[PDB]
Amino acid sequence: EFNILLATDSYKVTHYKQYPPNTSKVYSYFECREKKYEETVFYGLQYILNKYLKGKVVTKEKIQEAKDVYKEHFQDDVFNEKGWNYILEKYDGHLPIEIKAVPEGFVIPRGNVLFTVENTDPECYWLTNWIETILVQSWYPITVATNSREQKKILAKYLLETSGNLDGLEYKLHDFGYRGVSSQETAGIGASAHLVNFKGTDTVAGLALIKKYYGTKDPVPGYSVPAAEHSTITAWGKDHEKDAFEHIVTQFSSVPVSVVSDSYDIYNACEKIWGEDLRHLIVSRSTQAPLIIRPDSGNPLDTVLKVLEILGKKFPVTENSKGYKLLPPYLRVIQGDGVDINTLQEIVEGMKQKMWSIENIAFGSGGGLLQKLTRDLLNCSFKCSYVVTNGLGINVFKDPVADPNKRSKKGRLSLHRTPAGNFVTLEEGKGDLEEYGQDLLHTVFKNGKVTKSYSFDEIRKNAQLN
Amino acid sequence: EFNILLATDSYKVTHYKQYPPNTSKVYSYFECREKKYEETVFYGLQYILNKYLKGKVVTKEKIQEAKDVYKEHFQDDVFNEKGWNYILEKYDGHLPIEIKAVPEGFVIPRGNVLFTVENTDPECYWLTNWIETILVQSWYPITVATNSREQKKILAKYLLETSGNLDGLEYKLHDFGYRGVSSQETAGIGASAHLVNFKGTDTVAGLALIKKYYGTKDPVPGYSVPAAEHSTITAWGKDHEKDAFEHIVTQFSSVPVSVVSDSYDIYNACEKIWGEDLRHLIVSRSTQAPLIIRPDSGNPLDTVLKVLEILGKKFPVTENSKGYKLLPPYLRVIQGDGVDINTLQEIVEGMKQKMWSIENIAFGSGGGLLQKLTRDLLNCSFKCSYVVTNGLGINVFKDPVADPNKRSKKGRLSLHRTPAGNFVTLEEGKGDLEEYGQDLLHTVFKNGKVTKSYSFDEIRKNAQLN
Repeated sequence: EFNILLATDSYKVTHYKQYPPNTSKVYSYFECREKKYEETVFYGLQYILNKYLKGKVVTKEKIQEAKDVYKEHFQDDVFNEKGWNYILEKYDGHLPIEIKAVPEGFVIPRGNVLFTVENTDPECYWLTNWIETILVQSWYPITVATNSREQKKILAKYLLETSGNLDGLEYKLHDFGYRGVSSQETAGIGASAHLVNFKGTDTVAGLALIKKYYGTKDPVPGYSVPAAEHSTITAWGKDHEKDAFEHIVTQFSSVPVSVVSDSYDIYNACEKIWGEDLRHLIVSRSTQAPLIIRPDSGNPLDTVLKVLEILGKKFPVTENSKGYKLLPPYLRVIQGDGVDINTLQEIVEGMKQKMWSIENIAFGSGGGLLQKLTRDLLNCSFKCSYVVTNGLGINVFKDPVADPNKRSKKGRLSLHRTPAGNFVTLEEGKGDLEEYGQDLLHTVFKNGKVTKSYSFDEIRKNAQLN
Repeated sequence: EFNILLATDSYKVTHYKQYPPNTSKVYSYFECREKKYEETVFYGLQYILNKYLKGKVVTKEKIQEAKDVYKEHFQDDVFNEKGWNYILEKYDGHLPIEIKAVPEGFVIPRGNVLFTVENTDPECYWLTNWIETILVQSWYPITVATNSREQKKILAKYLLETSGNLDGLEYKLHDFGYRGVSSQETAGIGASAHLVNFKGTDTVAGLALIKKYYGTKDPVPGYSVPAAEHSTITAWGKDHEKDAFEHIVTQFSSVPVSVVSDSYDIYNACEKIWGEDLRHLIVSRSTQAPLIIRPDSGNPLDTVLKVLEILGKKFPVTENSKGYKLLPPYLRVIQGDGVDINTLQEIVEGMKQKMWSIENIAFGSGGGLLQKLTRDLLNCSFKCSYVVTNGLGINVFKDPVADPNKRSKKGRLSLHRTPAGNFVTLEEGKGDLEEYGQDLLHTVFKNGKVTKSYSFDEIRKNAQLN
């Protein structure tokens, strides 16, 4: 079972001995520091609050377990047993902490307060930053949601330009990340963050998280279609790729079916197998049940373009009202190898140059979507901005000489709408002056209780494109 | 409660309808495909086998849960209820699977079989690749352990050259990755993989994982020391950095203490505060309790060299037997910002050129250690190599035209020792001929039971440097 006393950076166990004596308040905040990613989707905190922070998180046994672990870990009894015992006896193991946050789904420019953390009991000054490690991991759902939305922006731009509308945009980027992530828990968090912007996913773990922690009006937030992998093609034998293809499209004749086509020769498969041998089983398919050809190797741009040129000469191509080439509705392509934000841009631009509509293409992303992202990409940072020592409020900050970018905000913080309708973070408690409107940060956690929740439906609405 | 029926790529739910009719066996394997990183540390499978795969993993309730989820996810009743009911009834929910693996900790050259997976019941031919997604996530602990060991090689080379020995090598790279990873589960897995090579960690989650799934003779596999963060320094106010420093070193006067010194001006802190104002409190410390100065910003190489230059002029530097400069034993430096394998190399080489011993420095790594790694760094892949259809064994493989690197191995596989003492993977069942020794793979899992296990002590011994 999860023990919050063992869920921090080791050195934070020693910090209660490090703050100035007579400190009654520690107030800290999270931001995506300003320096490609001008605005961030705030998502994921509610998961953390519910799974890890709420309710009775301290027990006698948990305190003893932590005491025993840290004694060996440090070779010293530096663990604050008295401090944790106080929480257990006074608050029945509920954390005397207040967390205020921007509503989830909100799209906020870089360099703005996203959430704040503070202790509600002066004895628990040390607790604000104890829980930094747990809270800071919100960097991941934020970064996945943000990167996913930036890819949606690119797709929207090119789909609109080449077709004149955004029909099916929310299905243009499929989540293939399940195997390429670091853990089962990461799979769920990452997949749920992608589902803020899109509806197609192969990472089932995402659906259960959303149901448990957020909720949606629909039975499920995400969807998928039957698809072949290399094992289900290659198991038929080298000389029987055609038989594999035929069997699979016939098994799934009434639904969309994605068939990996690069097992031996992607170009042969498109021209000879799909384009000649099995053409009769493709042209008969419904518009609601297309064959989706999936290349999975080679240069992503070159392969997509060559596949489209092959299919264009084997199947009846039309020209839409924008002047771009369009494959028949029963035939589509998905590129799900080596796709990240950079290559996505490269492929759609290359397609546009070759006069191919983005209607023809869907993308799938694995490691690029859920794994190859770091805390430093959006400069996600958790820093103390305010303390009360000897009854006096002190505005605190770091400002490293060699990196002005690492300078942090001062004092009590609040987020506000500007007169032009943008966002501003007010520092040094200046939010109290009421010169701007209402603070956009709402209390979401107080004294062991989740005080404000958002459904996944609201989050999706908040995170919409303009 | 984890549900294995919902712990797979969505499309794998549809694969039982895709294999050739009358397929009784599907046999698959994991490798780190060939063409730095010439050899990989196999670590992490045991965690997965125990946490997710062993015992009764199928129940009536779990089948019903999966059925209802996939019905909505696919908008169709494609879920193999009949297949999973068979496993529940015939085997009491135990997976009819055999997994054979190389011993954990083993250092194996790229392009060799690391584990194999096969069904033990003809009815469950589809199960082999159902569990691909779960097993493939072993890429992560493999890659962390491998990258960690590669960094250890660099440290060993430069420590030996500048000092003449490897004393304290196992503490030269500290895990700071807890907040920089994507989840709590990832933190545990990654930290445990780092601990294969080193003993210093701030990711407490790693300790419990090792304790539960591997075991060690010591009460604890990893250790840490008291350390300051920016909040515990900046909380004192900008004009009181010296007071913060003095308080912290006096609180931890008999143990090692790391103090982040870059809050405002790293060079001022080193020269004026540590080097003058509080010098009397540093020179009095024991060899067992050094002050460890932590820069945390700027160019990692330039900052380390300047800090050492500063300290060298304020403190009594000696010259070791190899001719390299050595700070007094009560004074050390840790660089834990911007450290990955590339920058680690750059720093130690730069120190060597300026005649500073590696004894002086330790490193910490966060995102670069546990987060910024992908499945395709070591070309980790899970592929079917052998099937039995109509009672006939068939050698199976993919061989994409535009990427011969993605070519997979053929038939039943085995790992052998060559006459020169190296590793070789035999294909197409040729290991049966016994022209080499016995198969080096061990059955680690069979029919719901873990059949072979390794302690964390064994793993560390297996993964040691040459």
